[PDB]
Amino acid sequence: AIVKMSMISSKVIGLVNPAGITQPRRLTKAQTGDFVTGRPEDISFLQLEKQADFTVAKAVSDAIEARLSFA
Amino acid sequence: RTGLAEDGAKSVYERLKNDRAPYETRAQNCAQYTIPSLFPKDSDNASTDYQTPWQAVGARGLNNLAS
Repeated sequence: AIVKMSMISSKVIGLVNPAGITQPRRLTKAQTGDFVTGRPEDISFLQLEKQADFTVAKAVSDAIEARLSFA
Repeated sequence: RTGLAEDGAKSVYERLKNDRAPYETRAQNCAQYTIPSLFPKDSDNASTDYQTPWQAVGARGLNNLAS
């Protein structure tokens, strides 16, 4: 489960709000610098917010690993 | 033979097995919560999987005490 969560997090997707004015075409067709019209809040990236579950899974896996290790 | 033996070994063993039942049940429970394979049930035989305990401390303590 943890490895699959990491693999899911690896994928990067640029979520652009249609209600905004930033258009990804001019972002893509631009070199370093190259002032482009837009707003930073328009562009956002989806993230795996499953964090607390990660903590509990890590805790339980660590406990199991410890008991097995000394066994 | 007579004197505690007239009936025979089999009959007395069968009679006394009924008084051994509570100890067997308690031993089976203790084995189940510790390493279950140590004290299998009479019905239990090959092809039976011993679900390992969740706590995994009774087995550790049993091994430590025995050693």
